[PDB]
Amino acid sequence: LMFKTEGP
Amino acid sequence: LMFKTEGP
Amino acid sequence: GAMGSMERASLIQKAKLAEQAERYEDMAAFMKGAVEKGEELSCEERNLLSVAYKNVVGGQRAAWRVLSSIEQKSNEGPEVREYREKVETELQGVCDTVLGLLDSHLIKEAGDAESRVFYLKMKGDYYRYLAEVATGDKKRIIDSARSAYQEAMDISKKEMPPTNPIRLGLALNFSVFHYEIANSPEEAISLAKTTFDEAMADLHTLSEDSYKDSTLIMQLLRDNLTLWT
Amino acid sequence: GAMGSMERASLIQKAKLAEQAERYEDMAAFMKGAVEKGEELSCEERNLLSVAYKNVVGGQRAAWRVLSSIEQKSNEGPEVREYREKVETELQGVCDTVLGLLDSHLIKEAGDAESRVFYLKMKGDYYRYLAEVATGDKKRIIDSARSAYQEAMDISKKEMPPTNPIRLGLALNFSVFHYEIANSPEEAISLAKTTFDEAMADLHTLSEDSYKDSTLIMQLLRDNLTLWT
Ligand SMILES: Cc1ccc(-c2cccc3cc(C(=N)N)sc23)nc1N
Ligand SMILES: Cc1ccc(-c2cccc3cc(C(=N)N)sc23)nc1N
Ligand SMILES: Cc1ccc(-c2cccc3cc(C(=N)N)sc23)nc1N
Ligand SMILES: Cc1ccc(-c2cccc3cc(C(=N)N)sc23)nc1N
Ligand SMILES: [Cl-]
Ligand SMILES: [Cl-]
Ligand SMILES: [Mg+2]
Ligand SMILES: [Mg+2]
Ligand SMILES: [Mg+2]
Ligand SMILES: [Mg+2]
Ligand SMILES: [Mg+2]
Ligand SMILES: [Mg+2]
Repeated sequence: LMFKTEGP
Repeated sequence: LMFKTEGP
Repeated sequence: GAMGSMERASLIQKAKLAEQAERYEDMAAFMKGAVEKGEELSCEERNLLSVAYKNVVGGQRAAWRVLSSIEQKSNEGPEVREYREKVETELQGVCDTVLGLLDSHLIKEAGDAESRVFYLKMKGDYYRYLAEVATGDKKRIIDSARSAYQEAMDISKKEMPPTNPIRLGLALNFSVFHYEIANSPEEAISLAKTTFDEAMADLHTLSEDSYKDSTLIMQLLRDNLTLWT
Repeated sequence: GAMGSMERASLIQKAKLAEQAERYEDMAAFMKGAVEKGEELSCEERNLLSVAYKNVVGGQRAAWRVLSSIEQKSNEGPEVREYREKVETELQGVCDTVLGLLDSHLIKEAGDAESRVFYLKMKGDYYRYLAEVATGDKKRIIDSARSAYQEAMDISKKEMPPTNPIRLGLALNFSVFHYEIANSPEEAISLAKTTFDEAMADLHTLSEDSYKDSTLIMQLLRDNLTLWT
């Protein structure tokens, strides 16, 4: 799973 | 709007 | 043939991987490579070919419609028109590539009904996508779609049960052709109704798994009929 | 420069159209063309550049992870590895292209904090994407990301309010770098907490519209902290 980063 | 056609 | 140095089996395997990765441009290039090996395609391979190009051209059709809409809004700089033309040209090249595979030489080598109807349906579909963006030889493009669809209908009516998913998907798409392209909404409605009803009356013959496949496409026929009536 | 014959303003207009059409490869090529005109980018233009390449590389990262996972499953034919390498190479070329634009010559000409921090954040991001697929000079790639992010942090802490969305998005991404790339989960947590808290204490200064922009990114910080603790 990927953690939230900026943008789309 | 598009009517249903076969497949994806 | 950029893919001429890769084994047929590796191209197919990589098409399946590209599908899993949602890399549909890659998927189509791999399947084009497989077709160009010159061997006939299996059922699964035909569906891989179709899914790949359906996804590629679907993205182009959606973009073209967005841009065409913007172009129209600003008509009621040359940039919208120019970029719509660019996308339109790329779409036409994809359709031309698919039609070239069908013509050289998938259709002529397809002797079984399941393969021949599948490929003729595809030919109708990709002429239909060309027709959606056409203006001038729109009439000849439309008639090329109609002719391919009709030959597929004639074979499927002689050789396939009315619940056969290829026959059902053919009739669905030919119905939409009639409605949206040929401006024949009554033909579209009649075809969808008659297709649905004959399929309904044949479902009793199907296994639970075939039943699921057929009724899925019948629902699409019903969905359109609901919009059309 | 394939785009060298198109006006800068037309490239920007077409980037905006491509975004509307969800044609992100086109969007990035148009914005690369605009950058290569040699003029500095406005705020909106920087964001167009970033959105375009973020979407392109995001698709490649998702594909690479799908294929890497399959590759690992089959390790616990050469085709999965070969195709993962292909996608990996395409991703690296995109990252290299973005880093080349930043180096030639966006960063050196960026004198304002809002532009210089934006571009240094980007440099950190695209080194981070390279780090995600790296094995050997992974250490040097990681340190290139760290160094770019840190220079951006130092400037943003001196020149921007703690609610500035660029500063917040920088801290968010640098936090993820710490957690996922540099194996420094405690640094990641400390950075996200301190960023959130200093932003919280500055929200009272914002208009309703600025408040919406800042709190949106603060929620992303909170989302990660919830996973990490
Ligand atoms: C042996 C075999 C495997 C699969 C299929 C098949 C049928 C209808 C749709 C579809 C879509 C597929 C895909 N998106 N990969 S495979 C496939 N048919 C066969 N005769
Ligand atoms: C109607 C239908 C749809 C799909 C399939 C199918 C069969 C075997 C493998 C496979 C892999 C798929 C994928 N990776 N998206 S679809 C699919 N079969 C059918 N009869
Ligand atoms: C004048 C101006 C317009 C837009 C933006 C902007 C800011 C943050 C994100 C973002 C994403 C955009 C897009 N997906 N097109 S524009 C944009 N900033 C400005 N200073
Ligand atoms: C935080 C933020 C996000 C987006 C924008 C924005 C502004 C002006 C135009 C425009 C067009 C967009 C699009 N076509 N997807 S986003 C966007 N501004 C912001 N401050
Ligand atoms: Cl163009
Ligand atoms: Cl490959
Ligand atoms: Mg061979
Ligand atoms: Mg044209
Ligand atoms: Mg009537
Ligand atoms: Mg000029
Ligand atoms: Mg490699
Ligand atoms: Mg601890």
